[PDB]
Amino acid sequence: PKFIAVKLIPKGPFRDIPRADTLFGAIGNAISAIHGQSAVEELVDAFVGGARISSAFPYSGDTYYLPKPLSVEPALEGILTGLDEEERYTTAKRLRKAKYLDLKNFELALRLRPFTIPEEIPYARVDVPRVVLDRVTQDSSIYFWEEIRFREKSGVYFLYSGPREVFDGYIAPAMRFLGWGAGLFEVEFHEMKIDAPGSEYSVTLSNALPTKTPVLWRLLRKGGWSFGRRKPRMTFIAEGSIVKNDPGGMERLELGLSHEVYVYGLTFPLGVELPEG
Amino acid sequence: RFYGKIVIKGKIKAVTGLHIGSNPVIKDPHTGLPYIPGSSLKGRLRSLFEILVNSRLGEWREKYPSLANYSPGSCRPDNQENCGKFFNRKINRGWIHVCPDYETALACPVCRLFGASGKESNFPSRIIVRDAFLTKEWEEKWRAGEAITEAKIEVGIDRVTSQANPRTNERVVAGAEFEFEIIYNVENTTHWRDDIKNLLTAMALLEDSYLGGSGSRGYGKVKFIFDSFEFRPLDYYRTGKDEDIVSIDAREKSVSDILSGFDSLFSEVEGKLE
Amino acid sequence: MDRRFYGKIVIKGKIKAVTGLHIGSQPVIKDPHTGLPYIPGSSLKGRLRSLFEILVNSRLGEWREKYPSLANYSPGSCRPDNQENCGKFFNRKINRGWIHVCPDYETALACPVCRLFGASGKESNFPSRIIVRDAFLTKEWEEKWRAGEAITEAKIEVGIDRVTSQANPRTNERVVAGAEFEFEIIYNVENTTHWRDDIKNLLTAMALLEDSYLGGSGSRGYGKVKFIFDSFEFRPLDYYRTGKDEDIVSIDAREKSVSDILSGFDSLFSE
Amino acid sequence: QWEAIQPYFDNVVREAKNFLEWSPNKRLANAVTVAAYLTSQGLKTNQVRKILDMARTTELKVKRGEGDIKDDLVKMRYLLAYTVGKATGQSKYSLDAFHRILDPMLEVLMGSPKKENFEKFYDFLQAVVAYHKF
RNA sequence: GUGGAAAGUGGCCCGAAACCCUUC
Repeated sequence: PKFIAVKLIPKGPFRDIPRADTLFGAIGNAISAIHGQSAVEELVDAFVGGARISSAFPYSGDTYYLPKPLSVEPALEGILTGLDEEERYTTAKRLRKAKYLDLKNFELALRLRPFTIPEEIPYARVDVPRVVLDRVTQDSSIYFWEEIRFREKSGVYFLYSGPREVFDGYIAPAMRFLGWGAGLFEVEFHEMKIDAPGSEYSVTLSNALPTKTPVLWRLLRKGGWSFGRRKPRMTFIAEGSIVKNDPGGMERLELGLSHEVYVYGLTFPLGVELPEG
Repeated sequence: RFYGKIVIKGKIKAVTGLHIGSNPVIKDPHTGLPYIPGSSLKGRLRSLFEILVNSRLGEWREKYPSLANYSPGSCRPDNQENCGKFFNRKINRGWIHVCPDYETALACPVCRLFGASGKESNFPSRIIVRDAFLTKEWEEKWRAGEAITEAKIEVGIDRVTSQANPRTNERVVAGAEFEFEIIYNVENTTHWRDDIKNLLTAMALLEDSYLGGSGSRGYGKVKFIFDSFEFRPLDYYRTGKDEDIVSIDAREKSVSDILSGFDSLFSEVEGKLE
Repeated sequence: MDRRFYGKIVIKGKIKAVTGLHIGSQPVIKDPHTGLPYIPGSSLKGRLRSLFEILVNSRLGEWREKYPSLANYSPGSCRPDNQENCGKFFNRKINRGWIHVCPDYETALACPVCRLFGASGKESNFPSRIIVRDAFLTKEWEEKWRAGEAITEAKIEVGIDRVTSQANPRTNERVVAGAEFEFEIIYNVENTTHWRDDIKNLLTAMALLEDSYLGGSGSRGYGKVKFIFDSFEFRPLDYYRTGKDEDIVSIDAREKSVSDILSGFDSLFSE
Repeated sequence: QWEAIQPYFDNVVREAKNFLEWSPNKRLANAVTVAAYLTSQGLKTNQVRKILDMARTTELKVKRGEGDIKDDLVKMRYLLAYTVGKATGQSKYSLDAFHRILDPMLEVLMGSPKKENFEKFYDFLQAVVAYHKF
């Protein structure tokens, strides 16, 4: 699968890594700003109904990090038999701090091969103690509101498995529209390749709202105000688990506004052969 | 609608350094460099502007019609929100200006240029103050050492013992351009001229008052040398090969840029206007 | 309770100090890159404020109704009674010393020092209304330092007491006598009746600082600052909002003996 | 007190007069011993303090003041021999140890060298100074 | 159709007190 990538060069801090559905909210407000009111995601319904967004990590250089094939957590001891008998604790590096992996340690982090964890993670989840001021006098009020902070050459990217006509018609104009300060944003398109074996059961690469089909999956809970009235909790699968008993978990219509907000969660496959389960 | 995103890009020279604190130390994110957080720039840029319209509320009063039910004051004597003095918003100790409804804050000249919230209001700030991040002269200056910060010691001198006490400050080195930027949404095209004139007014309140921490004794005295007024109307995003305004750059003094060349800069953007 | 400014009268400084100047740090005080002498604002503001409040300490007996919140104090000192408020015109334990700080707003709004150099403390903290720029060495002495003819020459003292003089010396490195320090000073103007009795209240302090010293060991020289003014001009809100290259400019002929241009303060002035 | 390895370390610096394209530990590993000999003799600071001010001023002239130190380097070179001539008895017997390093260094290093070339000497100039007290 | 929308790490503070570059 020759799915292209979109690398977002930041210029400073982000609030959070955009969680693979908040982009589809932000894409929605972008195509609500441009193109009038009816070329918005109602018109892009059948176009994201065959093409996916599915966010992922920063890169820290050019090494495009990828989250985890979560089908190595059951039989991790079946993977690492080649190590010496002090391999447990490397499993704890590959279970508990199992966050993100290089591509070369992702084409073989699945397919039952001994991957290696990276450590050059471009995170500074720092605790910026912001504003304290009254217009006339003192104010004490240390309210924290922490944010994320990047490395010198790093940046988020995400993927796009779709036809390039639909990409350059909605999302690729929108990815330069996005560029309080934390919206620092420079867009640079790219292509990418993933080896991705046979498609029995494999990764979603997004946050996921499945169609009732649970296989080995971290649960998530995503809020989001999204023009005022607080969106519900909308239980999600986290970044990168394995629901491939024919997915296609549709986007969920909500209530609260004049026009409906409808939340992403539809996923796109990859290739994994998982051991058992 | 949206016909927007004006980019004011520039460089801010701290003639006597900055002390945007966090020994008090400057904000230092990931490389050891300092930086002006865009929060502090927007915040001081609204305190100066809000006190300007606090003085000038009773006389504008027809332009910006929602700023008429105020009759200046702070609501700290009568400890309640929504009191018609000028500004309520009791956060934890402070009292700032936020209009408590969207329909009012389409017209309050401070509030419609930095937004409104509270209960059932939700006005977006119409501006994006990017944090300024140490332009590439002083980055390469920093690589060979050059001591980008400066530990500065003050004292509390007494008068009956004449004793003293160390109160170190560690401010940024006097003279450092910071790669300053401003992004502004240009919704409601009839508001826009007075709006960016008001933002330039608030920026012109700087260079004559303190940014950054323990001012009024030094530590402020910044200078905007902003180069490129740009525009991104509706075709920079659907396309972007060409067709955007680039204004004059070199020696644009902000106390002279405000109107003495601004209408010679406004009328090119009147050429697009849509 | 209102700040409510319209104003910012500015004076463009030019403190050509004669007979030395020794401001200290960790030796003169240039921490930034262009190694130099400079006067760092706060050493001018604090030497203004302490001298002005020493004047107000002796002259409170006759103002005493004008600036009415001054009348809550005594001309004594809070040195014996070590409580942070005592009822005398000295309070506010910083770490071991004492400075004048009105711990309220409305008592600081009338106090003739604290309305011009700012309060602090519990819930009050008045903004200082004066802005004291860091006085950097002028372009003339910068050009006359690039060409040799060095500035900041050293000077050695000794501690030759009334014993067998084996006096341990100590270098000082003062600034050379004659150094235009390109000073600037801004005063925020609020609510005009609160105004004319402020800069006239301010300059007297500077006049006392013209008689006294600033910067270090001033009991043995090291002062004589000679504030030869340059601008005395005023920058109203009528052009911070609309900058038409206009301003209300006074005259900077030599100096004022005691407020000779008190009449020219109000030349084109309504605010 | 003084032993001949220390003037032979000075002689390594003076006969191996080239330190400019050498390792940054070749400076410090000798600069202790140099200063050790320079603190084996008296060498109190206040007559050396005239030299260091000429270094720091030319160091600021390096930090975006000019292209190089062309004419002002002579008075750096002159004032060493001037202090040698002024030094009498308990000093000229001793201060020549500080003198025998900076002249053969700055001889070819008045080749109008780069600011990155002179900085390797100014770091040695600073490097001698603290081990007077250590 | 963005875990959102409004939110200056701020207010106050002299690097000050004293010291013959001089004796044997």
